[PDB]
Amino acid sequence: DLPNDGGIKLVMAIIRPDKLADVKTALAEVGAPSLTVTNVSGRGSDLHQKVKVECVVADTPAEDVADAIADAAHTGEKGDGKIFILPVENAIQVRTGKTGRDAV
Amino acid sequence: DLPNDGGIKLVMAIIRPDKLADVKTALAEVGAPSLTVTNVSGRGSDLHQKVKVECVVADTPAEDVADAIADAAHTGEKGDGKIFILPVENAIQVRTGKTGRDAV
Amino acid sequence: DLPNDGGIKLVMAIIRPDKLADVKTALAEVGAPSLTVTNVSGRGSDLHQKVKVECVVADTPAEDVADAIADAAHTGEKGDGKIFILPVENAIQVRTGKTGRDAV
Ligand SMILES: Nc1ncnc2c1ncn2[C@@H]1O[C@H](COP(=O)(O)O)[C@@H](O)[C@H]1O
Ligand SMILES: Nc1ncnc2c1ncn2[C@@H]1O[C@H](COP(=O)(O)O)[C@@H](O)[C@H]1O
Ligand SMILES: Nc1ncnc2c1ncn2[C@@H]1O[C@H](COP(=O)(O)O)[C@@H](O)[C@H]1O
Repeated sequence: DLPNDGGIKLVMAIIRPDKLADVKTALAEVGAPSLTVTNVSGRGSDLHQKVKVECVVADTPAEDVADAIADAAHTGEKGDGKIFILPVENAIQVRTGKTGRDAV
Repeated sequence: DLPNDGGIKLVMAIIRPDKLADVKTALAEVGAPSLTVTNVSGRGSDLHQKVKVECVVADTPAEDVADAIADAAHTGEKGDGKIFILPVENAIQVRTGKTGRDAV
Repeated sequence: DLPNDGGIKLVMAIIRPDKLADVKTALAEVGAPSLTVTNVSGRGSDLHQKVKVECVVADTPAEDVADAIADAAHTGEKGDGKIFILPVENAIQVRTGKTGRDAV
C-alpha cells in the first residue's frame, strides 16, 4: 500500500562530482531534498574522485529517487557511477527523539 | 533472546560536528565504544558540514546505542540530524579472521 | 544456485591506510576490482586515521571478496580493522539505466 512497502530505504549513489549540483536540484524536484554528501574516490570495471550521495527515504518510492539521481548524474561516458538501494530498519530524529518512518 | 535478535546491526548517525566529543563519551559509557567517523555535508527538510558516526553492534541493543548518540547529539535546533539502523549479515575481524557476531 | 543467493551485497571494510594498495591488488586478483574509498577515522575496543573500502558485489561471493580484503589488510597488530557485509536490494548503472544484479 505505502511507498517502499511501508518501510525505509537508503539510496546510495556514487557519481561524478560535477553532477552534484544537478542531482541536488533533481532531489528537490522529486520532493525528497534531504541528502548527505561524502568526498570519495574509486574505480569501476589510480583512483578517480567521485561523490557519494545518500538519501534515506520513506514517503517517496526509492526507485523514484534513484531515477531522479541517475537522470541528473548521467553523461553517457564510462565513470558515471552507480546507485544502490539498501534496507533501513529504523530511523530516529535527533532533535525530537521521534522514531520510525515519520522521522525520515 | 539475545540483543539485536542475535544478529548484527549498523547504527549510522549524521550529527553536528561539535557534538562528536559528547557522542564518543556516551558510546563509551553505554559499553559500545567502537566507532568510525566520516566528514560529510548535507541538508535536511548550500550544504552544511556534518559528521557521520558509524557503530556496528551485536552485544549492545542497537536502540540503546542510538539513544546514547541521540541524547548526546541533541540541541533542540533544526540541523541536529538523524540516526539510522541497518542490518548487517556478517562481520570479520581482520587481525584474527574471526567471523560472526563475536567479531564485532 | 547463484553467488550471494542470486542477490547483491555490500562489502564494507575499515582498514589501515597503508594496506589500501595491497587490497586494491587483491580485489583485482579475485575478479572484483570495483571499489569506493573514503578517508575515515576511528577507534576500536584520540581517533586514528583509517580507510573505508566499499565493494558492491553480485557475481563474486561476498565471503570471497571479504577474505581477499582481510588477507591483504592483515598485519596481526591491534588496529587492523573489520569487514562487514550488508544486504543490497537493487543496483542501477547510471550510464545505461540498467538495473539489477547485472548492473553491479
Ligand atoms: N560495484 C561497485 N562497488 C563499489 N563502488 C563502485 C562499484 N561500481 C562503481 N563504483 C563506484 O562508482 C564509480 C564509477 O563507476 P563506473 O561508472 O562503473 O566506472 C567508481 O569509481 C566507484 O567509485
Ligand atoms: N533523510 C535523510 N537522508 C540523508 N541524510 C539526511 C536525512 N535527513 C537528515 N540528513 C542529514 O542530517 C543532517 C541534519 O538533518 P536535519 O536535522 O534534518 O536538518 C542533514 O544536513 C543531512 O546531512
Ligand atoms: N564495531 C565497529 N563499528 C564501527 N567501526 C569499527 C568497529 N570496529 C572497528 N571499527 C573501525 O575499525 C578500526 C580498527 O578497528 P580495530 O582493529 O578493532 O581497533 C577502528 O578504528 C574503527 O574505525
